[PDB]
Amino acid sequence: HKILHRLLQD
Amino acid sequence: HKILHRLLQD
Amino acid sequence: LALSLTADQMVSALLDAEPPILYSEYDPTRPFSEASMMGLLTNLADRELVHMINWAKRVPGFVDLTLHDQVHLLECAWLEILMIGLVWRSMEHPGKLLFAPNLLLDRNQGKCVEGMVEIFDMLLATSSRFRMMNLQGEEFVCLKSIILLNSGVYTFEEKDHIHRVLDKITDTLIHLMAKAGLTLQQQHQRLAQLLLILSHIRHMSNKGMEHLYSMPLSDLLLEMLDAHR
Amino acid sequence: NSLALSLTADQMVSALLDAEPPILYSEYDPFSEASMMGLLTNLADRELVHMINWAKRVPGFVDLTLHDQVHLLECAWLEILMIGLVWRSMEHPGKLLFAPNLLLDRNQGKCVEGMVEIFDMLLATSSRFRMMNLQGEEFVCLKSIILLNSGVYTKDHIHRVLDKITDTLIHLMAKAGLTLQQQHQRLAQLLLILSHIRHMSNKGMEHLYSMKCKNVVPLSDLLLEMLDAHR
Ligand SMILES: O=S(=O)(Oc1cccc2ccccc12)[C@@H]1C[C@@H]2O[C@H]1C(c1ccc(O)cc1)=C2c1ccc(O)cc1
Ligand SMILES: O=S(=O)(Oc1cccc2ccccc12)[C@@H]1C[C@@H]2O[C@H]1C(c1ccc(O)cc1)=C2c1ccc(O)cc1
Repeated sequence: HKILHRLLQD
Repeated sequence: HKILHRLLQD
Repeated sequence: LALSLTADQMVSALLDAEPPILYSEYDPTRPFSEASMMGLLTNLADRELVHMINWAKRVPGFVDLTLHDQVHLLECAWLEILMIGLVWRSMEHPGKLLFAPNLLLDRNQGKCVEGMVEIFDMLLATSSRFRMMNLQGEEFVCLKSIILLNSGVYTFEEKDHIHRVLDKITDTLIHLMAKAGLTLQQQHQRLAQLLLILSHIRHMSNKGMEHLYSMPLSDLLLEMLDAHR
Repeated sequence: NSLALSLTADQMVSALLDAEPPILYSEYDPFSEASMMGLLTNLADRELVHMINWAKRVPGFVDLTLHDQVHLLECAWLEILMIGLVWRSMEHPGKLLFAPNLLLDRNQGKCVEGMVEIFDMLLATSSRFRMMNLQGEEFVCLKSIILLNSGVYTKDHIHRVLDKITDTLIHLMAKAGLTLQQQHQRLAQLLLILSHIRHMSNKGMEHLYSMKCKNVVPLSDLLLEMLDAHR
């Protein structure tokens, strides 16, 4: 539910 | 001019 | 003038130039209103601005600046200076902001005003940070006069003279920490920790100013607020 | 325990220089209101992806919880973009090097209302770094400090990493031949500039999330989520 979560995990 | 300039120059 | 003083002479000048802790018009019976709390804060800050103006005149190097530059520096930093004073007064009162000796407010009083509780928490976190750091009054007066000379130095030669005074206050800060028994590494670290807090004080001021305009203010607060809008 | 604290000063510098994001290019093509908004928005949108991977390589940042990482980036992302822009523009007095194919001056900031004021503040910061002869090793320390400091009050691990970067900066100035007085003086000068960089970010963010500026441009969903964080 936040783009920042995904980019920080990839 | 301003109240600020007033008090500073006194 | 200011470049001729020693560090202890610098501390002596700043400490003696300290403004008093003004009292509020708070009636503990009269029920809390976001109009009353606003007025109370506004009446206090407006009276504090008079002492701050005369305080800045006693800051080393400030008189050497032109009348136009003195106006600009106070216009950009007045809320910063009010905040760090409030933060400093509230060190011994965890979870409370001491706006005045007769006016202690916690988080939920800030809820009485819309959008002020977030700034209250940042002020409380700053006050807590000073408490953990065991901030000394000689260090507080150094930081407060740094805010006066730094918060508008890039918003205007004459700016070169201010930087020499700023370096003088840095020498004063290191002098205090070295006298406190701190090691060279501890002096540099504590100096950095203190100046990084001014970035947060700047952040709180910008956010508070953003709420301040889009306003019952006084004629002096209006002319100060107009400089940011 | 965190690995960042066991690193040495030169190891701290080396890791920070190696994590540096690339210098991106703008689109190829006089600027109007929307065209300059689209050019700068597209550039900042692509820089954010490199910034996030750069942040993960800042020593000690990975040791944070995923929430703490999100919060620091949401608070400091525009500050990080500005100190990069200011750094890139050091060699170009009076000009802002957004991209190698995009140099702007004051008059180009005039076709966007309110942006001239912040261009002037950015130009003043860049000229300030130029007169201070700011080195790249000092720059990468300041930018990482911005990442960790700007959202530290909204815990104990971050402050000892900030202490670690401070040791690094002093280690750089002592390595450059500065005296003890010139060391802590220059340290204070660099850290007071961060207060102005914070000020430019707040004034610049204020325009970004204004409903007017919000509706002129296709802001990306990522740029909107970074913007809504400053609710
Ligand atoms: O950031 S604030 O919290 O300001 C506001 C923040 C959020 C909403 C606000 C709405 C109306 C007025 C101020 C608002 C500022 C810090 C402290 O609280 C506010 C405030 C103030 C309020 C009203 C004024 O006319 C002037 C100052 C504060 C203050 C006042 C005096 C001090 O000595 C120390 C701090
Ligand atoms: O402070 S700003 O000027 O903020 C603004 C952003 C958008 C509109 C504005 C209108 C008036 C005044 C300021 C505005 C900002 C700094 C620089 O110029 C802007 C801007 C930017 C513009 C649009 C975006 O979507 C994101 C960033 C800048 C920028 C962009 C990328 C960088 O690497 C460095 C700086």
